Amino acid sequence: PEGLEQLQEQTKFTRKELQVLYRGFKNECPSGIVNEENFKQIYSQFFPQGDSSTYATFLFNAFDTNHDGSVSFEDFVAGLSVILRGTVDDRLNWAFNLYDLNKDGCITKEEMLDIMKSIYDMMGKYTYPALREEAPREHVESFFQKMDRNKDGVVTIEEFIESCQKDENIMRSMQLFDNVI
Amino acid sequence: PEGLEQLQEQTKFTRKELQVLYRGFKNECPSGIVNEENFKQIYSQFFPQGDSSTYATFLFNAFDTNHDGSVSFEDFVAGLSVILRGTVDDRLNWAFNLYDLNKDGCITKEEMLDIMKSIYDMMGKYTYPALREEAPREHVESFFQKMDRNKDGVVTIEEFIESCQKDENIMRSMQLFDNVI
Amino acid sequence: PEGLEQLQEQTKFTRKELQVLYRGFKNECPSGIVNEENFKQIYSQFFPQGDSSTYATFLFNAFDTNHDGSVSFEDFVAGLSVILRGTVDDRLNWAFNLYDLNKDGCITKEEMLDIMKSIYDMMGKYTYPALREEAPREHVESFFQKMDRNKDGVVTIEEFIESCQKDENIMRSMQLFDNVI
Amino acid sequence: PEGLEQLQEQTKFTRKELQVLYRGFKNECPSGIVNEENFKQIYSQFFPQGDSSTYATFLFNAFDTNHDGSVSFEDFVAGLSVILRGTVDDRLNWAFNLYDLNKDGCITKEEMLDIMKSIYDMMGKYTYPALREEAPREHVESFFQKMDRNKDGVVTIEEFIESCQKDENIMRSMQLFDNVI
Amino acid sequence: GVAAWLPFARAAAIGWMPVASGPMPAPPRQERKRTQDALIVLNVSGTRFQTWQDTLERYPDTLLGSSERDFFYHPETQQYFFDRDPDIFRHILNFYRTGKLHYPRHECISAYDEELAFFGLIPEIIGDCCYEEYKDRRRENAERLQDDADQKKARLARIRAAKSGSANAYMQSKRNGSSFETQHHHLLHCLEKTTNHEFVDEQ
Amino acid sequence: GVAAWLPFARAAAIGWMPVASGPMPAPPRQERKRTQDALIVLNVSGTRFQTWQDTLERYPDTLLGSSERDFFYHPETQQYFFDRDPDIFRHILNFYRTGKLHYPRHECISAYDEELAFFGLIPEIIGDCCYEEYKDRRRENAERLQDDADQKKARLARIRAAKSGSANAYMQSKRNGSSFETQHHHLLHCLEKTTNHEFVDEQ
Amino acid sequence: GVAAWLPFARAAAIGWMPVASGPMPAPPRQERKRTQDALIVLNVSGTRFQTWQDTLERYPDTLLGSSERDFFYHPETQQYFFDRDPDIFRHILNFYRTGKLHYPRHECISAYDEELAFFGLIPEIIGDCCYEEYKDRRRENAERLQDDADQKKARLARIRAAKSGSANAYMQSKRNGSSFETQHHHLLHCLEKTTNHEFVDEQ
Amino acid sequence: GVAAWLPFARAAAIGWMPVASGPMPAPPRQERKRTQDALIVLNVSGTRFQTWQDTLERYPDTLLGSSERDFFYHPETQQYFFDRDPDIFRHILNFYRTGKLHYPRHECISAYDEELAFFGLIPEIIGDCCYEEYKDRRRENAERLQDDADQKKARLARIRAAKSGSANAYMQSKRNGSSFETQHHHLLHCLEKTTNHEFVDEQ
Ligand SMILES: [Ca+2]
Ligand SMILES: [Ca+2]
Ligand SMILES: [Ca+2]
Ligand SMILES: [Ca+2]
Ligand SMILES: [Ca+2]
Ligand SMILES: [Ca+2]
Ligand SMILES: [Ca+2]
Ligand SMILES: [Ca+2]
Ligand SMILES: [Ca+2]
Ligand SMILES: [Ca+2]
Ligand SMILES: [Ca+2]
Ligand SMILES: [Ca+2]
Ligand SMILES: [Zn+2]
Ligand SMILES: [Zn+2]
Ligand SMILES: [Zn+2]
Ligand SMILES: [Zn+2]
Repeated sequence: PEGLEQLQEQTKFTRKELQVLYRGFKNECPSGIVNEENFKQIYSQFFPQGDSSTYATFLFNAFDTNHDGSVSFEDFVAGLSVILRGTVDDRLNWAFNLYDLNKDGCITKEEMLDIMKSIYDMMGKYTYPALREEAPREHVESFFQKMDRNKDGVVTIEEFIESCQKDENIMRSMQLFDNVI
Repeated sequence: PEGLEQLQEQTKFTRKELQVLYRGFKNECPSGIVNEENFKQIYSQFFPQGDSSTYATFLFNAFDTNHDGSVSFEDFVAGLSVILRGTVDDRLNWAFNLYDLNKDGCITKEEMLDIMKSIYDMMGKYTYPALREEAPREHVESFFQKMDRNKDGVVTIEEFIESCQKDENIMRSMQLFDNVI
Repeated sequence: PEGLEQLQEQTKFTRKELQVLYRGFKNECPSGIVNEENFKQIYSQFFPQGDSSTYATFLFNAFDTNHDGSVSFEDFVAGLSVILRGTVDDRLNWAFNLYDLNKDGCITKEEMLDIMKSIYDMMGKYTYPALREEAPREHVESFFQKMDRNKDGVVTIEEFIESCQKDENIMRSMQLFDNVI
Repeated sequence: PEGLEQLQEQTKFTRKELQVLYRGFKNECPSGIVNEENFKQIYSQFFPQGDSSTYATFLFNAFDTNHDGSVSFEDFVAGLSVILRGTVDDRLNWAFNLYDLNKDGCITKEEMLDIMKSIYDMMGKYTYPALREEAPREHVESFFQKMDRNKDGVVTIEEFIESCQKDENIMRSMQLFDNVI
Repeated sequence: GVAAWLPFARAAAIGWMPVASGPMPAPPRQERKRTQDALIVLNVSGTRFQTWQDTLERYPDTLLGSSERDFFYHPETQQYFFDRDPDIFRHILNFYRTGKLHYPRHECISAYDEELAFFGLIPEIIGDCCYEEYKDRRRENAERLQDDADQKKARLARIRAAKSGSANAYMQSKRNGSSFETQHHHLLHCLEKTTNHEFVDEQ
Repeated sequence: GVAAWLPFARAAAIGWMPVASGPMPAPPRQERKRTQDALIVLNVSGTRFQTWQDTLERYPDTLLGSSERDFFYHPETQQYFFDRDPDIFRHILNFYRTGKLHYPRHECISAYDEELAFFGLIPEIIGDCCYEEYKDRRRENAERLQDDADQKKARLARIRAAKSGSANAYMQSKRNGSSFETQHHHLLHCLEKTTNHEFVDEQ
Repeated sequence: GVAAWLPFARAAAIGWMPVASGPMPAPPRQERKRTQDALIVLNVSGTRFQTWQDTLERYPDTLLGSSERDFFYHPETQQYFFDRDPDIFRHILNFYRTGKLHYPRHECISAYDEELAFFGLIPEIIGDCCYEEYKDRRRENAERLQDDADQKKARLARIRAAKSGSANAYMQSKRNGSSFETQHHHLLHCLEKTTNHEFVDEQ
Repeated sequence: GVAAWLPFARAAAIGWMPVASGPMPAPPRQERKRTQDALIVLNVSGTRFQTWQDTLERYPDTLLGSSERDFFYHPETQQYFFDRDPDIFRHILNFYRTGKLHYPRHECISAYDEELAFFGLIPEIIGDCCYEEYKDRRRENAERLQDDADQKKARLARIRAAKSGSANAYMQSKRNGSSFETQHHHLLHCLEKTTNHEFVDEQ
């Protein structure tokens, strides 16, 4: 278990912020580590009208860097520091790694299909327009035709980045939400 | 449940007075509301030589304005503010509404008979002069011949008021008791 | 139960002294009063080599002025104030009343025999000189030939007093022990 | 049980040091005294790779001066004051008395053999060079050929002392370890 | 419910953020000094309990989680005071910290239920670890209450003796011619003057 | 008993007020600063209990509700100190707050009864929730006491050994030639001088 | 483990000191003000516990014995604060003082195990005095949990009602157009904007 | 034992005073400021207990009644500190206040006996109200201890694993080349230098 001083010098959180984060983390996980199932149970209760299990699995794999099957407080604050306190490029790299399931270095259409299926599973089966059973497919199509630039059937980190900086709404979303907290 | 600030701006009690009233109310009614039976049980133990159940029913109906069958702390302090802190006309209106059982706008002789029966039930069955079984009837007669002015067999709010201001003893009773506390 | 202020104005003890006395009295007698048997049980454990039961009975009768069969804190501090804080004549009157069993106004030889039997019962059955079984008798004789002056076979309060002031050792004993505490 | 002030005036420890020592002693021995078996149980857990029982017996006999079969806090701090706070000659006398099992005034080769057997029992049965089963014998030989000066087959307190002051390493060991704590 | 992992969920939204097609809403101001490091004091009958304010905010609709708490605040001492039982309040507070309510077997079920009702806790939130114990104890106490409803006479004699003593105390006050007693006797005298009748001694 | 709803009853008298025929009595002065916001401290063996003064005034004829309480006040610290058991005092105080007395099953019945007697509480005020439990425990402890009245010899030997030790301590004090011990030995020496006899060692 | 007799063992080394053949190592500096007379304060939910720092250092690999404790230190008040149960913390602290863990029979086994897990104590360190009691209670609670795994439907209905209430609260917030509720609703609105779909009321 | 009625006995001596034939001894000086209004503080693991000094002086030959208490005094804070269990200390203090010792049924008998031994209380002073309970519990715990003497192997494996871990920790310290650990490793290195032998890793 990394100490408070080492976490202070590694992450971008202050001593008070790390203490509050540890307080909450241990209040939910008294053992100091969380497995995938307890992680899903924690994450689900923010989405009372959908199924967040698949997206929670993606998050757990992304956060648990050393692939121990357990997210420790170190994994927790490392990921939270990269997302909440990192630069826009750091967040974009984190999101790209989330999408790239095999971590090979590219995003295929089926990889993005898994991600959008996980995201739409939170919308629930009883939504306003329809449960079209194809909205993730065409959303993947839109994401590719926006992100991909050489039209090679895949998304690379360069195209992901440059397409992201070419979208003002993405900038607004990055600066506002992940910096207010 | 109305907050402390809203009750402060609605009633005429201070923050300390409302806090003391809430403390006592919740000490007797932990749920924060009181039904007719618990209300009777509370009110009876101030009258250890009589039966206050009928007068307690009248009080419960008068205090419970929204006719929910329950007196909340809001009902409680609204009534207490009208009686203890209101003007003499406010208290007189409250008493007239207590007497007018059907709330139609007039007091009949049978309505007053019910009220005096309830009041004399507190005197108990073992009193000094006698349990004449007719004292409420002649007390209603005296009340009508004092209050009623057009002798129509009924009491209206105008006659009630003006007859009340024409009785110095009623003024002494209003100013002293309902303002000392 | 007499209050602290009334006991302050009745006895000669201060508020602190009365509080300490009440603390001890209630520590031994939580009910606030003591009967003859509990009184004996309390008094005996100051005399681990004798039998103090008879002298304890005499003390209980002397302290319990209203003859309720119970010594209250009022009896307790009244007696303690007369003995510890009263004048030499007050103490002498208290002792004379202790000796005069029937409270008639005189001390006979058999009354004094009962007192000296009670006192010698504390000495125990295993003492230095002997358990002569007649020492109380001759001690009564000495007490009478010292106290009695008209040789009428009885001791009156006048002879008791004047003979007491004519004994310097009695003065030393009165001033020292009952004033140090 | 000797008081804190008497132990202060007897030993060379301050009030704070004696209080800390008593705190620890009573934390291990709530009764305030320790027998040989509990003493062994306490001492063993500093040597997790050997058997300290024989050396612990020697220590218990040396510390328990009055031969009550029990080491009290007085025995404890008396020995600790002689060792930790005494002069080099005081420590040397204490060690010589530890070696002289019969306390006659001399150290024989078999007495030293018992001591070195006890010391080597802490080394354990699984050590680096070997469990030669004769190392204590030749260590006794070396100790005698260093300490004994008249070669009489025995060690006296004079030879022990003078040989000790003639060894600089022994001085370094005495001054450093038994004075830092 | 779980506000500790809310920043984690807000951060996890970063996986949604790039794939969204369209704008995003305005983030909340959240300008309340982060509502952190409060450590409010709940004084229950002289026993100090300390807790984070957000811990209490985890469960609104209860006394401690709502603005009803304000009725018990003492600005002079900067603490909330409750004239309640502190031992049961320990379990009340543990509920906020964990989300589950435990039932102490050594306490009276009536006292426990009264403390639950006072603080707005519903007995159905008792965890399965303690629910069978609580249900059994509540069943015994319901059985006692029903057996009484359908040795009570000692209680009835005691309450009648209490009313007789109150009436006699008022009569002795009248004969002579304790703030509560004085105001209550004034109310009884007002009742006398209302009915023009006077009470008399029962014996 | 219930002083919290007394202002409610006084207000409810307004229904009597107009129909009365004749004058009304003089209302009480009640000039005691409303006896509110006191929050007195009861220090029981170092444990601080806090309560409203009117809560204690609800039940006179008990120690805490009467002027007997004044015997335990410490003006220097502005608190009442009781050298009693605080855990049982919790139930003592709960009685004032609710009117009912609960019996803790985990405490000795003798200790509980001694604390009840000290504070002037009668065991018949125990609520029906706890009365059967209390009665059963009191029955077992009465059975033990009666079985003793009609293994005691260990107690008898211990008390005789204690008296022998006290006598021997006084004899050793005499041989030598702890304020309590000194005053007690002075009293025993005074008894010796009174009877002109001296004690001797039993062995 | 036992640091109190460590000076005794270091002194006892004096029997080794003369018979050694060869030099001796360098003694440790130990320049930390002897780490004595600390008396640190552990504030558990408002209850002050005090202990020597070396007592806690006796057992590293636990929360209180390790640097993990630093996560709970409050430099402003110079104390450690724990939002945990103080009654169970008494046994937690007793473990450090004695080395053995006792199990209180009157507490819920689940609460006890959660407090053990929080503070890093392993249930196998419970002393033999309490181990059979603890094992039996844990067996009953495992039996309950397994019987559930293989009256639950009340829990399931309650949790579904809670999710429906949360969804309805978000819908009512949308209709209107509590910091936690505001941030959570913002997150849900962000999810809506991500999927270009909106929620609708279930009824 | 009972110093509260000692002034009463000294006053009662006035019945002896006149009938004595001969002089009287010199009364004690008793110049110690009456040893009253002390109210000393016994801090047990952060829990404040307060008592009169004479209450503790009632029973010498125990820790609190003797000068042994001085070993636990903290002149800086003007209080006695004990690193013991406060819940059992409540009964310890109740013994001084009443003279009888009660046994709490909910506490472990081993912990209770250890606290009795620490404070110098003999189990034979337990009152008859609690003696049968205490004797039965002590009998069960003796039965367990004897059954062990004549599932232990888990304890034996744990202690052997602990010794192996300590030896491995010292070996790893040697390989690298926590004040207690440093001093203990220095002592082990001194033992090595004494015997001219070195330890080796068990695996
Ligand atoms: Ca990990
Ligand atoms: Ca890929
Ligand atoms: Ca591409
Ligand atoms: Ca209403
Ligand atoms: Ca009408
Ligand atoms: Ca009319
Ligand atoms: Ca009397
Ligand atoms: Ca006579
Ligand atoms: Ca004569
Ligand atoms: Ca010894
Ligand atoms: Ca020899
Ligand atoms: Ca030689
Ligand atoms: Zn539970
Ligand atoms: Zn109950
Ligand atoms: Zn145990
Ligand atoms: Zn008992």
